[PDB]
Order: sequence, then structure tokens, then C-alpha cells
Amino acid sequence: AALGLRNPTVLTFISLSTAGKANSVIGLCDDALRVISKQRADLGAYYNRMEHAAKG
Amino acid sequence: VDELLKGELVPENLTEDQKKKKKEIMEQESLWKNPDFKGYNKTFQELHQLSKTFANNQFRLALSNYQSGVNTIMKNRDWVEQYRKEEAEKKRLDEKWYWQKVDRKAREERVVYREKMKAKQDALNYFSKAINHLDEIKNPDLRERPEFKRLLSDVYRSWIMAEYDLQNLPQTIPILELYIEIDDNEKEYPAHKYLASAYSFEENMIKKTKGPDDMLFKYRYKKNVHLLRATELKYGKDSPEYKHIVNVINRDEVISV
Amino acid sequence: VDELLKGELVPENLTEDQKKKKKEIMEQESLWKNPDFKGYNKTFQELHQLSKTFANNQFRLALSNYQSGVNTIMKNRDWVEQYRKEEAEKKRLDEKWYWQKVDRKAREERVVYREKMKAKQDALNYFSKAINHLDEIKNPDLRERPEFKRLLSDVYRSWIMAEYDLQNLPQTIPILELYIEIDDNEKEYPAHKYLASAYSFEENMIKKTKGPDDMLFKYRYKKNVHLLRATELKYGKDSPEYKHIVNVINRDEVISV
Amino acid sequence: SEVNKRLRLHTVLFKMKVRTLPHKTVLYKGKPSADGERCEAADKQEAQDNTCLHLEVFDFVGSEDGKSSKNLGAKFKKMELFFEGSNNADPDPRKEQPRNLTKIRTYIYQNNFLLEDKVISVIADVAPNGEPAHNDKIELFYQHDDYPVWGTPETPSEKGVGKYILSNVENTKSNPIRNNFKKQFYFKNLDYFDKLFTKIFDYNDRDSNKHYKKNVEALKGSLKY
Repeated sequence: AALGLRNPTVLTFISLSTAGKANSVIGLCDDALRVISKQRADLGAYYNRMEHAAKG
Repeated sequence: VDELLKGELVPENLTEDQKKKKKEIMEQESLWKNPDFKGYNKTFQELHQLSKTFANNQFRLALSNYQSGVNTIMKNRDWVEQYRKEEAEKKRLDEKWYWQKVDRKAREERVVYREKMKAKQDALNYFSKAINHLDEIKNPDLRERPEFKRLLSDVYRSWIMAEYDLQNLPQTIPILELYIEIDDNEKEYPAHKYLASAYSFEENMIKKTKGPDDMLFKYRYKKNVHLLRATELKYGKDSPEYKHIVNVINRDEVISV
Repeated sequence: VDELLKGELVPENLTEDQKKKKKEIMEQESLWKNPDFKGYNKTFQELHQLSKTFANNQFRLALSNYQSGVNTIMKNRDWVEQYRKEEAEKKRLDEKWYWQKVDRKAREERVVYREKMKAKQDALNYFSKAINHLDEIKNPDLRERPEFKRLLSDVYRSWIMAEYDLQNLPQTIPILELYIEIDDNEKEYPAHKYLASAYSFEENMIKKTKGPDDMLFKYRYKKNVHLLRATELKYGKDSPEYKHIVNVINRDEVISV
Repeated sequence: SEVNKRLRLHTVLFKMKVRTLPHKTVLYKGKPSADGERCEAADKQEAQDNTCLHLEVFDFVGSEDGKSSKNLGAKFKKMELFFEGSNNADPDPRKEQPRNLTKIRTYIYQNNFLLEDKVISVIADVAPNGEPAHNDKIELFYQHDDYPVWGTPETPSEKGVGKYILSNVENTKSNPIRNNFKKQFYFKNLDYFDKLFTKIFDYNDRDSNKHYKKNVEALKGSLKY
């Protein structure tokens, strides 16, 4: 639901059973990757900071 | 007679003895004033859901969503009319073939159909939120007021019209059956026209997937019942159109001789 | 004729000679009144277990648990009915395919069966304590009262029905043979119906594990006798059902020619 | 206190069958026995001849320490209500006027098996209605360790032992025995039993509507095919 691949209210996920629908799933999965990449950026960001703090 | 004229479910402000009871309780809470109090057991606090002010807020919450969701349908139609108007007004300085016009025409029909399905989903999200607010009112006395039955039917009608545009026929059946049981909504023929189509879709899928005949007979019967009912409410009984439908239903159904 | 109307086994409240006898004993207890006395030899103190006062508390101890155990059986059925009603009253806006209905239906059945097994276990614990208390009354006279036989059968009955659902068929055989020894409980076909189903399970285990033939015949013989008796109590002799069971039993059992 | 009036409204239970009862509670209808001291069970509980309501609540000694199954003793407090005259002709318990109270009886029992301490306290008020102050018509029976024998009146040399009346008990400012007896014990004893009678009646009354709903609910099942 959070990544946009599911509706938080309707509770229906993306489907590929249509040629027209599949063209619109490429765009959604791109922004799905952006959120996952953004979250991993922060986890990596804290971990480097936590690494420095332990050394000090 | 506008039920939603005042924008509320039930109006809120008598007996001197009752006025005396409200005086002593109000003074009791004066001593125990504690805005930071949080009850460990929610059973006592959950009884606030039965209060009239609780239903007033729930009704205006659902009413607020209906106005936004209906606005989505109206704004979409306004732009589609505007978009088509602008297309015929711009100059085609690089088109001299009939097949070019068809391809250009097919471009607009793609854009318009693209925007409609986007608009319906946005509207359908709002109508879903309105439905949930109406279903969290647990006072049967307030569930029979003219204000309540007006909004519950208006929300369902706008919800089903939005759902059907998205080819989601099987989801409309439970909502349609609840719609035809409110006031005189069963007398409307459009409410029976969608029931005719929705049960026809389920008839095909059961047949296509080679499912049980029991679900096929049940869905076929519901289609004929509401197909005939819709014609009766619009073209009237003993009418030539009504005679035609009897031929189809008798042909489609099973008769034992 | 409700034996459990008063909720007690033997009432507590007449000879003039006995009245004088009880008076002089009360004089001695006043002389030796020592609330802190603790008998090193426990034989004398345990004679109080033969008094009517001890049995009165034990009967209500079992009654206290019997009320709790039966309530959890009944309260579960209230939740079972409510849950089925609750699910049918909520909207499935993400459900259009027949298999999605079956998938939703499967989860509801999983919850019902999961909660039922939890309730059968809680009830069995309460009924188990009731059986323990009703077996520590050491006075045979207090056991023959109609109040005792009414509660004893009720405790045994609800324990067997709850236990049998837990698939613990072999455990219920000893208890059932105790149930059919209380007044006219033998004239019930459900008691012989459960024994027939429970003894059939024991026969399969011997065959499955290749046990002795002696225990195979003994568990088989008890199955037919209790099955034949169950049919007669419900359908009677010279009936189409009774004649059918005889052929099945005769076919299964061993005959010498 | 107007509490005794509320006990008059509980005369609808004679024509109302009892099927749902709270945990560890006993209630039945009956007729007065010899001497009118108590009630006796009747073969039929729906008979209009009955005039006695017998409500009993029992517990176990040591339940505060979680040692109920240890069999430490038995205890129960029961109140018996006595009415006069037969009930109405109609068999409907929903409509029934309140009836006068002949006498209100209170019974207390507590037996500790280990300590051998048995206390029996019986309180009977033979004039529930008619006068706010009728202390002279409240029998107080206080037996301790089977002493004194049942029915023995209170001797002036041994005050408070055996059957007596509340008028004998002093109510001085230094020793407010009557004030503590009524303010703390007696009023709450009546209130606890009064609420229980209404609670039992409402539960059994509510069950009547459901069976009518069941037939209506089953009838709606015929519209699915």
C-alpha cells in the first residue's frame, strides 16, 4: 500500500491482464523503486553515522 | 422537500425535572475536570458513539466526501467538453489526408478515455470514504430519518455509477441490493437496469470457467427477475416491449411440461 | 422436577434426646476453644469430610465450575453467530471473482474452527475440575440423592461432548460407561452413539499398528453392541433401520457354522 | 429511604419463568411453610398460589486469596420476600401492579472449616411498608458456633445473643450501633438484592423477543430462492 502498488482504501493492486494497463504499470514500478531506494539511502546514511560514533 | 437542506442529520438544541437532572450531572463534572484523563477501559468511552453529536459529525464527514467525489465527476465532464472544444479550434496546417484525420481523431479519444478512468478512480476513492463514515453510526433511531436515507441512497447511486465505469460489475451486486431496500428506491428502473447487467456478467464468467451450474442458475434467474422488473417500471406491463422480454426470458429459462 | 432448583445436595437447618446430646458437646468445645490448634495426626480432622457441610461446599464447587464451563460453550456460540453475521454485513469493495469469495470464505471458516477449539479446551478444563470435586465425596448416602445424580450426569455429559470434538475419542470410553450407570441414562441412544464411534477408533488403531487379535476382537465386539443398542433406542426393533444394522453387524462379526 | 417500595415492583416474577441466572445465584418461587419463618419449594413454579420469592447468592471462603478450590468453607447470603394474596388471573407477567410486602427476611451464613467458626445472622422485617420507623418489628437472630439454639430469645443478662429486636439496641452518640447498622450494612444489603431482582427479570424478559426474531429471521431465508 505504501509504495503505491496497492490502494489503501479500495485494496486492489496493479494488474497486467490488459495491454493498456501494463503500459501504466511501468510508470508505477519506477516510483516504487524510488521509495525503496530513498529508504535504503537513509538506512545507509544512519549506519555510516553510527559507524563514526562508535569509533569516536 | 430537501432533506439535506440544513446539512445535518438531526437538529439539536425542556422538561424542568429533566432540566434539573442535567444541572446536577454538569456540576459533578466540574469537580472532576481533567482534560488529561485517558480511560484504561474504553467501554464507557465507546458509548459516546451513540450520542447525537457523534452522528452529526459522522454524517457531515460522509457528506463532505460526497461533495468532493461528485465534484470530480463534474469537473471531468467540464474539462472534456472544454478539451474537445479547443481541439476543433486549433488550426491543422499539416493535414491533407482523410486517414490523417482519423488518426488525429483517435488521439483525442485515447486522451479522453485516459482522463475518464483517472477521474472515476479519484471519485470512487472519495465515495468509498463516504460509505465507511455512514456505516460507523450505531443508532437505529437516527438510521431512519429522512436526512439519513437521502444521503445513503445518493452516495450509493453515485458510487455504483462510478464503479460500473471501471468495468467492476461483480462489486456492484451487494451495493445494488442494499440500494433497492431504502425508501421507494425499488420503484426506480435504472436501479434494476444495472442489476440486469451485473448478473449477466457473472453469468458469463461462471459459464466461461465451467463452474457449477448452481451458481449459473442463481445468477441467470436474478438477471431475468430484474430485467423484467426494469421494463415493467419504465415501459409498463402489458406493453409490446414487455411482451418481447417475456419471449426472451421464457426462451432463456427452464420450463417443465 | 428440577433437582438443581435450590442448588444444593442435602438441606441443612429434631429428637429431644439428641437436642440434649448436641448441647453438652457444645459445652466441651467452649472449654477447649483453640482456633490455633493444628492436629499432628490428621486422621481425626479428616472425619469432617464425612459431614454434610463438607459435601454441601463440594457440590457448589462443582456447580460453580459447571456454570463457568457451560457458559464458555454458550458464549462461543454467541460469538460464532455474531461473527458470521458481522462478516456478511461488511462491504467487500475488492472482490469480483468467484475464487476471491471462496478465499474469503475459507479464512472465515479457519477463524471459526480455530476459536471453537480454543473454547472446547477452556470448557474441558472447567468440567475436569467438576469431575474431581464430585469424586471426593466419601459418603455413599450423599451420592444417591437426586441432586447428585442430576449434576453428575450433566458434568459427565458436557465433558464428553466437549472432549469428543477434540478428537480424543479413546479418552471418552471410560467416562461414557460411567454415564450410562446413573439412573436411566442407559435408555439414551446418544450415549450408545458416542460409544460406537469411539470404539470404532480403537479398533482401527489396533489394525493400523498390527496389535494383538485379542484386543482387536474386544474393541470390535463392543462397537457392534453399542451400535445395535443405539439403533433400537432410536428406531426400535423390526424397523428398516434395525434390520439393516443387523446385516452389517452379522457381516462384520465372526460366525461359526 | 423509599427502598422498600421498590421491592414491591418485583411481584412480576411469579408469572415470569426463570431461565437465565447470574453466576452462583439461586432463585425460586414458593409458599410459606409452618410458622411462616421461611419458604418451601413448589412442584410448579408457575402456579399463582405461590407468594414467596427466595433469592440466594453463594460464594466460597477464601476467594480473596485464590484458594477457592482448597475447600476452606461455605458462605451464602439470601433474602426471602413474602407477599399476601394470590396473583392476578391473566398469565401475562409483563402487566402486573406492585403488591404489598408482608415481611422482608435476610439470611447470612458463613462457615470456616479450618477455624470451626460458624456464624448465622437472620434479619426479618415484618412491617416493610407502613411506617419509616418500625425498629421494634425487626427480628435480629445472631447465632455463633451453634449457640444459642434456634428460636431462643435474647435474655437481658446476655444482650445481643439470640433473637431480639432492634429497639433493644442502643443508638447513643457515643455508641451509634443503630446508625452504623443501617447506614453501612442494612441499606446496602437491600440495594444489592433489589438490583439483582431487576437484573434477573430483564435478562429473562429480553429472551422472549429473540425467539420471535428467530422465526422472522428464518422466514427471511425463503427469499433467497
